[PDB]
Amino acid sequence: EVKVKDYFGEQTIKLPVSKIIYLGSFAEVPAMFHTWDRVVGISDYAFKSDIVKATLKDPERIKPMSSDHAAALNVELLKKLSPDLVVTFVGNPKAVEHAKKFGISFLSFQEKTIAEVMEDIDTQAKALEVDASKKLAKMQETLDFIAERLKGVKKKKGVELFHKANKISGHQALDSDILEKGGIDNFGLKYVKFGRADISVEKIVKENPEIIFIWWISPLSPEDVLNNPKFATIKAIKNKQVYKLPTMDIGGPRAPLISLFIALKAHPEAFKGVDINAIVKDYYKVVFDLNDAEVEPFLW
Ligand code: NI
Ligand code: NI
Ligand code: NI
Repeated sequence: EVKVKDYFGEQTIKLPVSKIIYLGSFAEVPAMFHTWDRVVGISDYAFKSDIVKATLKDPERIKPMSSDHAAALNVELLKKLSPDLVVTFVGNPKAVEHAKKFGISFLSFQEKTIAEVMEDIDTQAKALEVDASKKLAKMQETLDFIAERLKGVKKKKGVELFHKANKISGHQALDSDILEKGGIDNFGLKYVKFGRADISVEKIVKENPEIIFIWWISPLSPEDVLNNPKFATIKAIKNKQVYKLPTMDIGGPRAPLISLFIALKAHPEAFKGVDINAIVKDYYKVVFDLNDAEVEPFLW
């Protein structure tokens, strides 16, 4: 066994771990540690991640799960896959402790900043018995580098859109930490006190964002936003600063590249003497151990 801490407190994990289910988050953790073989179920959203796509050789061996936080597609299917470990994103605290009552261990997470993402990867690295230290150091190195390029640069007024064109992120939202590290002053902070929530369109027009990002799982395309008549007076629409976020799970090892991506779109002048592709290339090589042929489709 190992003792690790999560959302609920100290959990003891009996080693070694054989069968894991990933729910709601952390879908790229098995790519970074090469543990696809121990994974027996995962939220269906994961199949769309391009790093999952490139490192998971036999996708249909793995059962697709809900993806909805939480409650839907739960208890009996769990017992059917017989996992010794369930890694899950705490949507509902009571929906999760009720489940933990059934004989198998849960590592439960509710990460809200990229530093919390890194801590929670390290948690899971202890249970999977891998050394994450070099991979985490690369993550942090990437954040140091962004922060350095944006030192003294004025933050751009912006926002992200989610399931619909008036759903945005505010306080206690991983998406909001990622935008912040990409040099965005997210007006969502001013209207949403937890997570992601709607606001009236009138407010979006009043805040008049200079740039707008779109959650990689949203059904919206940039075109859907640019041609919305309700948005015609917004700087970001006039100037075509509407960007869809890459196919990268926010809760996991590529969260620093999402900030880099946002920093690049928002503050191009801060990165003009910078070899972006060298940085992206070394990130994928260190974090996921891809060789040169494998990295190319991940280059920007
Ligand atoms: Ni989610
Ligand atoms: Ni196939
Ligand atoms: Ni730590």
